[PDB]
Amino acid sequence: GPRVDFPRKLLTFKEKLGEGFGEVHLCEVEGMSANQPVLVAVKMLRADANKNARNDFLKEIKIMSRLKDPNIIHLLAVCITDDPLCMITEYMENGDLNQFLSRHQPTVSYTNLKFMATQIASGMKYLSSLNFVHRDLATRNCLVGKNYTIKIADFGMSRNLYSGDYYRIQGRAVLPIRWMSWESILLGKFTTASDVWAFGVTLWETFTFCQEQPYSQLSDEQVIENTGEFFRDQGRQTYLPQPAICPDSVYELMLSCWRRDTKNRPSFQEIHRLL
Ligand SMILES: Cc1ccc(CNC(=O)Nc2cccc(F)c2)cc1NC(=O)c1cnc2ccccn12
Repeated sequence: GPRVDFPRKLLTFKEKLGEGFGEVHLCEVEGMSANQPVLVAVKMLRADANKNARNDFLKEIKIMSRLKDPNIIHLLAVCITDDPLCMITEYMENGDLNQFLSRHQPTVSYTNLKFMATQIASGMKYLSSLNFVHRDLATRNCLVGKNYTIKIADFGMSRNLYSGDYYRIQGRAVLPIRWMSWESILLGKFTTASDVWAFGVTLWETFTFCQEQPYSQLSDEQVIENTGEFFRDQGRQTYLPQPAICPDSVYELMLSCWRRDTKNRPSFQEIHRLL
């Protein structure tokens, strides 16, 4: 797994990339590579730190220290000897996919648009195989590297830019209802098939360039109202429309993700093989 206790003084601050638990910094790993040294993302937990919050961070490492895929974020090192506890990952110079695509209609061709979703299906193909369930697959949870390289991460609700993407249902628990299957927002049934339904919405997002929020005309209460219509299956449900620059075949793939029955949905192996 990750390098246990990397020397902290080997990390040179460049800039903080978020403050959601402590804050995330861009750092230069100083000393002995080729031309440019390795730049990393360092997530350091707050000083105050309550036992449960301290435990939450170590639970994040427990989950993150099992992932090893070219399309999954990578946990390089962990500074765990003395406080603050840190978790070190690689750096995706082009930020998140939602922010990246929003700036394009710059231009990314169909081949390269298809290439980003294939890597997402590839990275998702991995998670399934470890019996892991992402629960929140969206372009905001996708990081962009060099030459359209996509890595899947999990940021939670914390990124305040994406607050109107999560619906508070009980206490501090929030839901990405526009990406979730009916059995996910009715029965709380989380499966690879639920992640597949998120993949169809993540592909829709991609093919729309993150310019339109999923279910634009519907509200946070109209979206949960729509889940029941997917279940009732009486032709009173609304699906995402076919994007303008999306082949008939890609929207057909999109549809199979949103099919009512869990078993009737494609696997990530099927999805990756089509893509
Ligand atoms: C440093 C760091 C630590 C913990 C995370 C959060 N992630 C996850 O937990 N993932 C994950 C978990 C389970 C399944 C899965 F599939 C994934 C992330 C980061 N790193 C960044 O935040 C970062 C990296 N490059 C950039 C560029 C711009 C902005 C931020 N970063």
